[PDB]
Amino acid sequence: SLVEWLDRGWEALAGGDRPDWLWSRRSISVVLRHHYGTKQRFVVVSYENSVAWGGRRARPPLLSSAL
Amino acid sequence: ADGFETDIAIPSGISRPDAAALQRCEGRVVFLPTIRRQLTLADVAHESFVSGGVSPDTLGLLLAYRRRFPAVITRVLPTRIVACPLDVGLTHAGTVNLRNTSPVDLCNGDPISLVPPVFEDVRLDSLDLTLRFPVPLPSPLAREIVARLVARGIRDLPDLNVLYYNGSRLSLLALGPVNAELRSLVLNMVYSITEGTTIILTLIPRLFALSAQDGYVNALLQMQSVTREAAQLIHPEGERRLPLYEALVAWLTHAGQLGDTLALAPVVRVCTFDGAAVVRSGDMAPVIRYP
Amino acid sequence: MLADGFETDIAIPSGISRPDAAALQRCEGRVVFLPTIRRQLTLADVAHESFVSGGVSPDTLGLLLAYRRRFPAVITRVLPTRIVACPLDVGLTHAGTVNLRNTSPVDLCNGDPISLVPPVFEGQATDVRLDSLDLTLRFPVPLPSPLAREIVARLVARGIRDLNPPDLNVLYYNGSRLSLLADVQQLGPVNAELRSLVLNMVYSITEGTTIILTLIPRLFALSAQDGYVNALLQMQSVTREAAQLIHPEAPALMQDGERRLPLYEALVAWLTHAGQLGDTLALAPVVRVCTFDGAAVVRSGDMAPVIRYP
Amino acid sequence: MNAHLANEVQYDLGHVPGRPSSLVHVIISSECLAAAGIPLAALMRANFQVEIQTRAHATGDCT
Repeated sequence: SLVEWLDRGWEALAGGDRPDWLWSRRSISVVLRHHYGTKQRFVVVSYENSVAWGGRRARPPLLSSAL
Repeated sequence: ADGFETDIAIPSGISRPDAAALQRCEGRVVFLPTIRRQLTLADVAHESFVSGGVSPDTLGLLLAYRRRFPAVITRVLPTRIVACPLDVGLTHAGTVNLRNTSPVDLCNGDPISLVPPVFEDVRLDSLDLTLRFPVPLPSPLAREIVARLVARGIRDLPDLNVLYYNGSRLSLLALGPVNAELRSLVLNMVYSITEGTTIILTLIPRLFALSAQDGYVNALLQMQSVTREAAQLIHPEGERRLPLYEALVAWLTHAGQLGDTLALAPVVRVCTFDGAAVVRSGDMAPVIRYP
Repeated sequence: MLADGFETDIAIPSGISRPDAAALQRCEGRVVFLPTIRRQLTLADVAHESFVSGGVSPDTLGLLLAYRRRFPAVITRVLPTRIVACPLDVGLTHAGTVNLRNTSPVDLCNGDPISLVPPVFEGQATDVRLDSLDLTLRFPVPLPSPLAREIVARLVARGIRDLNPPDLNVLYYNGSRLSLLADVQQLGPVNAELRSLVLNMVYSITEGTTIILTLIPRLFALSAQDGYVNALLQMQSVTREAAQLIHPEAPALMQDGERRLPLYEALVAWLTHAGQLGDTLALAPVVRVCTFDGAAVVRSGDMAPVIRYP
Repeated sequence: MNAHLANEVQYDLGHVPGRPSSLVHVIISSECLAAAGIPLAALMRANFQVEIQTRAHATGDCT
């Protein structure tokens, strides 16, 4: 995959790696929401490989907006 | 002069075959209770290591050699055995010849630790005692060869016999009584590691249950980091209580007991000068201790 | 080590009340932490006032990390103008022997390695004060090496109770009953001790360890037959009650199991992290005891010959 | 970033309150921070401790 070709380009130019560079390469879900208090916007994020809101590995138990 | 020499007196009554074996054992490692000028040979023999009742096993010989003091025999008079201790007498002289009982060859610049004769015998008839000489094999092999023999004992409840050092074969199997002589070391391994791998698994209740290869690294790195966020990354916070914190201390002492046993510190380094670098079996090797 | 050795000199300030001069002559053999291996220092550098951290007085458990950052040295002879000491990490003397006076409740045996502990025990808390120079001197207690690994294990396990809103005070050695004085522990250095644990805790777990975990039903069956196996569990271990409930079994089959030895790789990684950890919390046992005129017991309050331990 | 990921470690180890509860990541905008509360130059003066609770519906039982 070209993702592995990306990873050598980051490792060579930075001289190292953190997970901050790991999550930016896979994908990201960046969603506008708006605040009930002071009308301003804010962003809800679910990473790809994460355990949180929408996550590639960890969705037991997934939650519904049915109520 | 100012060189220190222990003098071991032989009790009289030696038969002519018995002195010939003691004539032959010139460069070997010999332990002794305390550094002293004059001393009997009864404290040298293998019979002096007993606790009962019980001839000591491989575990006790590792424990004894910390408290016993290593010495290398010099020239052997018919009157007395003159030996110099390694830890005090060698710091002035600097060079002591040493013959291998090991079948493994020695390169130049190697660190050498001492191993009890578990890898695999002199007994005196007239004086009614036995002699067991430890094996001077190199220290990187010493953490290996001990751990290979432990790995065989776990299989008692692929080939482990392959050990190739500096272009030579070794056969650990070569049998019967070697396995039962080593049985006490095997049980203190498994009891240490399984008590290790329950307390860590109780303090962190989801090490194995955590997701594989990516969340575990993220759990590793924050624990691996230096920053102040330490305790909230660890702890999970009538009926009986698991005595975990007492089981911490009893396991740490047992782990702390085995640290002194299985270090196998480099007592001896060999510096070959005016000769071949490879020192083979049955050859006197010069010894230089740390300055 | 040099041919003559290396001897530091700790100079004494000139303002001396004569009772404090005789107090220094009782410090004939003690252990002194040097920050450097500089040849000339002062008593203010040695004493407890410079031995504090920035703005914060260290506790007993936090004082261990302050030790391993510094250099333990032993006073040889007290002179009227200065104090001559020899470092331990540097090769110690021309001759290889030092005298060490026991400021310790416990007698010593031959060959046993000495690690050193802060003043911890009740009653015998003794700190020399130099009231003309307004100085305080806290001197460490030399102890045998399995005892020091107990005391660190008693202190560190005490601090883990403080993160969780009985009992652990009493030790035993040579039949002596003795407890230890401690009130609080700073939350800073406990995390430094605990992070040093759990990283070394994790690094013992390898693929062969789960194969070793299948032998837990074997030991609890074997402790029925031999009392030597009963000498393991002691009823306070987890593994006795862990074997009563969990019946584990092996995974199968291992990836590339033909080329590799999983039980061998688990042991060597265990010997370098968990069996190493007795060195990682306290400092190293640099010194053992070799009496020359053979005294099997070095009594509490007496000197002893001293030789380095690898 | 690093605080965004170390909090994912908190849910994995179970230190968070509530096992059926799930984790939600939020980027607060600076303009949302101003009109609601504290000034912005104060947080400029690298992780910051924030205490968080959950309040149940219509009955005063909070975490």
